Amino acid sequence: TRLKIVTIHQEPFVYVKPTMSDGTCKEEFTVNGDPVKKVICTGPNGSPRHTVPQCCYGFCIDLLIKLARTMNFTYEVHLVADGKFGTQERVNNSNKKEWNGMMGELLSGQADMIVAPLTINNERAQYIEFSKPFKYQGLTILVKKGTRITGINDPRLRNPSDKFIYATVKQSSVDIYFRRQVELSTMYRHMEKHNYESAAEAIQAVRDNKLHAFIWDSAVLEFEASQKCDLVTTGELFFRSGFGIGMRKDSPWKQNVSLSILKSHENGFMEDLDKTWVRY
Amino acid sequence: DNHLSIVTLEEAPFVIVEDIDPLTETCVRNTVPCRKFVKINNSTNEGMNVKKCCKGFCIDILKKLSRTVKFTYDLYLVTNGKHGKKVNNVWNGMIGEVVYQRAVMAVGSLTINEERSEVVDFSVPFVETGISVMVSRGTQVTGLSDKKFQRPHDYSPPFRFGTVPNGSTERNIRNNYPYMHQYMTRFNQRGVEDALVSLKTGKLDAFIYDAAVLNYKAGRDEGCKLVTIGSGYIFATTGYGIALQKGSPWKRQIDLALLQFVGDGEMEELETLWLTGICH
Ligand SMILES: O=C(O)c1cc(=O)c2ccc(Cl)cc2[nH]1
Ligand SMILES: N[C@@H](CCC(=O)O)C(=O)O
Repeated sequence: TRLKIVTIHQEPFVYVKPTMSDGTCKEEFTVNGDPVKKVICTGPNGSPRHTVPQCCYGFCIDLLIKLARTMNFTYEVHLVADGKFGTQERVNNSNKKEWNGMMGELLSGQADMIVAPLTINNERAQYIEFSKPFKYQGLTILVKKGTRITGINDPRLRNPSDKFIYATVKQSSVDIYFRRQVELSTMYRHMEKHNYESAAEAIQAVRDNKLHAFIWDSAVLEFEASQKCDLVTTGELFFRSGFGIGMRKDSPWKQNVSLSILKSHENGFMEDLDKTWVRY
Repeated sequence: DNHLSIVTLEEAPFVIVEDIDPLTETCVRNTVPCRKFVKINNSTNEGMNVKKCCKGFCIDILKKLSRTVKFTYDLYLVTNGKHGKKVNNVWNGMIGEVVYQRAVMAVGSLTINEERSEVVDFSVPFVETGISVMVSRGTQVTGLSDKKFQRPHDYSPPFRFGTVPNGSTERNIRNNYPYMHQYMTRFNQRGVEDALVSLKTGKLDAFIYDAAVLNYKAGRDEGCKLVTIGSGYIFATTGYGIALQKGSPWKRQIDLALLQFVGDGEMEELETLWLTGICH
């Protein structure tokens, strides 16, 4: 009856911070002056996963609070136990494929809804229902201020050399996407020589002139350019998609969640969240 | 049956209508047959179905869905209205053709919004759109909430801005900004090409309209003097979707096919083929 919401730490959609010493969330304010709405979300911090109450906020939490009031439901939030969004992986012995991450929790009933920047795509939609997108996004490129890259069809990307190094995060969804496209084979080969272990490290290497361009989520990258003013995004977005709320097939909430998201786009609520959390 | 009646509407570059070659009576190249009902005269409603050819981004989408989802079709152009408006509680346009079961699906530059989603089912969005604002370079406005739009008589001379009525853009402005809406009906434009001419010659200061069409028009404005504000900023983000009758059986397999085109890079390439412009 309390919906179990699963989410994941992924700024700026979901921040995760420790509680104060009395177990409450610290009072904080957005640029606009409004108080930051925080919810308590339990989850972990080959280690043991001690689940402890933490604070969660951001774009996706704001959205959840609005959907809950709008559709009259109560909720409890936890962080995905294994820390992953969700891919299919082979069980040992090559029996079947099983979803891990938020996708696995949703399908096994450990959650009733995924509220996270969850990419809508074909493999997932075969198994779960997605809302209409609450955020349209895609990939862009992060470069030092001054650098001119038109997008994925720019000659310094199509015809790569060591003079202009570009890269993404190793084994990320982007890496996997590039590897599967034969027309991007030349680009993948250059990237695999240089892919970084995390987005944070790749962003730092752009700052330290060891990476000339970082290919990543546009929402994340626009948020990054807002903060650090020596970096910018450049070029037209490519490989566009959207984030959706995830529910199981024939969930009773599917249509009303989607209509509420459409309503919040149309009345400016979603653009207000974009301003609060993504751009500055 | 798997022979479907499908409705569309001309709107370049999404759907472009051409004359059939007269000798051959066949559609060749990247075009497909379409029919348009054309009246014989103004006294009666007798008319002829004229054989035409149709091409564009949405038609390429239709051809791909026809192969993947395994259907054939009789495409026709709507003649009762345009995209879709509820008039005296009766839907017209492409939405009306689907609601009243003359078409199994509507394909074109059909914006997904909340009120249409109560009478039809939409596919996943296959192109991002929303509301943009086009101006002549140098005209200064911040967005839809600029005081110049919200309270236009606060200024002398008042800002001159309008839309093409009866679509989702006008519906959105009517719902959110009543004063702005009643002010702007004086500057209603019969169509997009009238509005661009009015901008270029200083008879209009801003044109508010579907983002996907405006960003395309800006990208090939002769001289590159017409620009969208905020570097292509989109308010009330949504997408074009395929409209199906409520409960349609085709919905699941159309959705999965569109997502498969996304995941295989085909959507990226179609956008590059049809929606690229020289200006930036
Ligand atoms: O939904 C997914 O699989 C997925 C993978 C990412 O690396 C990722 C990174 C940033 C954001 Cl904002 C969303 C993301 N979603
Ligand atoms: N795509 C719009 C038409 C143009 C507009 O009103 O922006 C619709 O489906 O109504």
